[PDB]
Amino acid sequence: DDTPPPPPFLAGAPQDVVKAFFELLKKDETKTDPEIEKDLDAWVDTLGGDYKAKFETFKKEMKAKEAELAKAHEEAVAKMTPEAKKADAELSKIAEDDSLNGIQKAQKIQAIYKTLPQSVKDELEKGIGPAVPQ
Repeated sequence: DDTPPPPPFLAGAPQDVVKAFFELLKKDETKTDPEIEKDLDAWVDTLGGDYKAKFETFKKEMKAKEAELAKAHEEAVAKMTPEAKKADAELSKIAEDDSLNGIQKAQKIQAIYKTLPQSVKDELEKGIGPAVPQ
């Protein structure tokens, strides 16, 4: 089938660590490959061992899958709805550079702006829909 890795991301550690890995994994058993490996890597950054090579290769593989998906999805989205272009542009730039944060603000602004007509702006300009029907 198509499922994430069930083994330890940091394969090589003792039973004391294998319990922490499994107890963490049973909570994210229903997540994706990059979503599990992220959480595993976050605590692995405090271990310090050969698992560093698995991190370097993982970050590339994840960034590669995400960037390629985001490129294809963005290409098809360019002929679609305008809000979709904004979301997919954010997803495409972040999928090559996760260290570039703060764009989440402008992505939210655009996503709401495409669904902020003059009707809702005028009804909320006075407050919270002052005596307005369904």
